[PDB]
Parts: sequence; structure tokens; C-alpha cells
Amino acid sequence: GYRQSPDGACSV
Amino acid sequence: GYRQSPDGACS
Amino acid sequence: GALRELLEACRNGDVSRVKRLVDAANVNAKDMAGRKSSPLHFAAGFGRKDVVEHLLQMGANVHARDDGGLIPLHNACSFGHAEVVSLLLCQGADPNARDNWNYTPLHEAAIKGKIDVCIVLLQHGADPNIRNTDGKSALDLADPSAKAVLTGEYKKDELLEAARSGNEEKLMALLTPLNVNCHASDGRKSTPLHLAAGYNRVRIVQLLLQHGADVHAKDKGGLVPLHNACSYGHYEVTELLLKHGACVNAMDLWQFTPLHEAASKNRVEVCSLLLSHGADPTLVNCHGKSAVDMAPTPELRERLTYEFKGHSLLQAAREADLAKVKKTLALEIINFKQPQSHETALHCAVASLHPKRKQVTELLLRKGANVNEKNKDFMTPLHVAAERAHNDVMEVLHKHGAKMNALDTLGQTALHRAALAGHLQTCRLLLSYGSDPSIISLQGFTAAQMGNEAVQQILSES
Repeated sequence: GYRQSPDGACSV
Repeated sequence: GYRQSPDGACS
Repeated sequence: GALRELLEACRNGDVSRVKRLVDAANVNAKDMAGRKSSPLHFAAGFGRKDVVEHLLQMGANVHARDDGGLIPLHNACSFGHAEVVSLLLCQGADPNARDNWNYTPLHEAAIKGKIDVCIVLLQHGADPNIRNTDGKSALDLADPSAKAVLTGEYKKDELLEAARSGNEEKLMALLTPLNVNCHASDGRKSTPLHLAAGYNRVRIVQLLLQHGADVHAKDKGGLVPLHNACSYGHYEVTELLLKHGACVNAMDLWQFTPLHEAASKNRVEVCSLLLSHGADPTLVNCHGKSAVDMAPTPELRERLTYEFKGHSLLQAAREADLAKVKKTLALEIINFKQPQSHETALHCAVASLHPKRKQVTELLLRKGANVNEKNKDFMTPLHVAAERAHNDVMEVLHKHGAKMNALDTLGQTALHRAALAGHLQTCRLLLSYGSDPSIISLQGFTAAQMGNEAVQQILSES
């Protein structure tokens, strides 16, 4: 369809 | 350019 | 039900709860709403090294696809978890995986400006040139910061400085297969290999050469790594560059060969080495000067000439170039030996595959070669010829008085060597010429005892 962002996130 | 000694060294 | 509990534990990094919840039955379970992600997908994307470790031990699939076509490696790359990236690569996730739009993990990290992930991927053989379904590569979609990495031009000053300062781990921190044949912005415009070779970083050279460094790469003034190494007299690194296909008579813009550089700076031992790899001291430069001209010592001038004829003869002998042999011929040069192998020109001639090798052998002996010269492992030319079944030259060696029962390092004759190789006509002829079969080697073997059935047949008639 159209591209989505992947699961997850940046650390700290 | 004009000619050099090459990069590097003896010791 | 309790699948949702696991997937939440994977995001938070509750190792204890993942341990409690996960098993073979659900370790590769898809989140059947939303993204269709694996537990590893979530954990990787969230930078949970310990959860990832344990998931992988429980048989977590590192090539598991979500709905979009992604791989846990895609997820970790988007969010800059270079620790987790390194760990998934080690379990075999390929850094050129394609999602449904043909984005690779390198697209995903270049878009998000993740420099540590970009370099780790490139080191593990990621491809900057793979294009997505819109025809755009990783470099095309790159962040302005990550664009510098995918052109091989990132902390390039620091990379080059590491090479010339001999700094192994700080090089391997930055070294991608792209920034390996970069050039400096200014000065000599050298490559990493140029500098490492010039400054005698023997270990840095091994690493550069391994990772695809160009042995032919030219600097601003025409030079190549081998010029630098030879000028400053680094035998270690000179030999290593030659081993990897360096051109021994490579010419810069003024037509100086490496032997010019070495000879002018009285590098007696590098000259010796270069000559044996086919260096030509008679090659003139722009200023009409040979390597023999530029040699300061009178010992180096005669040694450059002596060693050059020597090798030039050995080479002619082994390609049985009869005309070439007749030219390069004084008594001093006939019995010239090869520094390493101790091979006279006669050893090279009798081992030649080329068709005139009988005549070269004949001529070399007429011109006064030592028919019984030993090579580094005590083999005469008769041994060399006999182990190859070059039987034609054995007539010539015999006529000029070769000892048929000359022993080698292991007490073996020529006949022992022929018998061992199964050379039946060689054995026959060696006996006709006079090889005693009953000679026992240092190991207790007659020629007969080393040979096959067919050899034994021949040797048991004496």
C-alpha cells in the first residue's frame, strides 16, 4: 500500500 | 603538482 | 491472551517476564493485529539486548517477516541499536534484506541518520547501491550526516591518521569497504595503504589489504604504495605488497620505478628483493637515469647489475628462451643462485615445461654450469628432472657427468623420487644411466619400497 514506520523506539 | 618525497619515514 | 503479555515484556525489556512467558510454542508468534510483528521484532526495535539474547537462545527466527516485509534487523537499524544490530548480524540476518518496497536495513539507518548502524552494516557487507521500488538507493534517501558515510568520506581524516600512526582498533572502528581507498584532501593525496606502507604499519597493511585496499592506487604525483615502502626501506611491508600483486616496475609521472626509489636511498636489501620479483635496473626515468645510475654506493651499482643478470638468466632458463640465454651469459652469472630457493639456472631449465629445455640445459652445461649443484633441500638437477619425468634432459645431465646417486636431505636418490611419483620410463632410464636401486634412504626405504606395483616390476630386475 504505502510504507509505515517499524515497531520500536530510540533509547536513553 | 611538482615532485615530492613520498609519504612515510625511516624510523 | 498471554501473547500480549509477552510482546509488552519485550518492549520494556523485562528479561524475567520474557523468561517466564516465552517458549518454543510462542517465541515466533505474530502480533495478529497491527504490524504483524514477532517478539524479536519488538525487542530488536526497542534496543533490548538481553531480551534479544534470550529470545535467540529460545529459537527466535532472525529472518521472520512482519506484514511490511521487515526483519528484526530493519527494526534495530531504524532506531540506532548498534549493539543489537551487531548481535542479529552475528546470528545471520542479512544486511541486504528486502521489505515489500525493497528498502534494505541500510536504507532504514541512512534515512534516520544512524551513523554507528550504517558503518556496522557496511562492515558486514551491506550494499549502498540497492534501489527501492521507487528506484532510490540508500545514498539517495540518506540523511545529510549519513550521506558522508555512504560516500566513504566520513571521519576520513581520523581514518587516515590512524593508518599512518599505526592505530589498529581506531582504524577498524571507522573502516568500511568504501572508505578504504579514499584519498586525502591535500598534500600528497595519499590513500590509507600509501601511508601505512610508507610509515611501516605492517599490521595495518594486512588489515587494509584484507578489506579491499587497492595496491595499484596512485597518489597526486603518480606513486603507488610500493614506491613509498621501497623509498624508506621497509622489507616487511614491501614483500607483503608484492605478495598481493603490486607491480614491481610500476611508474609514477616522472617514470621512477620502485627500484629507483630504493636504489637512490641505498636500500641494499629492498633492491635485492625487488630484483628477484623481476625489477629492471636498466629502466630509465624522465631524467634519462636508470636505477644503476642513481645508486650512490659502488657496491650497489655492481650488485644491481650482477643480481639483475642473475635473475634475468634464471627466468630465461625457466621459460627455455634459448636466444635470451645465449645473450645473458658470463661465468659469474652461470652459477648464480636464487637467494631463497638456492636454484641455479640449470635447476630452472630442467624443470621447464617449454619445448627447447633440452637445448637450454645443453648450452648452460657447455657454458660451464655445475651439473651437481644442490638447491635448498639438497636436490641436484637430476632429482628435479626425475621427479617430473622430464626424461629428455637426463641424457644431457648424464653426459656432463651428473652423479646419479647424489642424495637429497632425506638420503633419497633421483630414482627414489621417480619411483615415488610412479614415473616408469624415468625409473628405467635412471637405471640405464646407473642409479643404484639398493640404496636405502634415511628412512629405511629402497626406491622399490616407495613405488607402486609397476615400479617394483622394473626395479626387481637388478
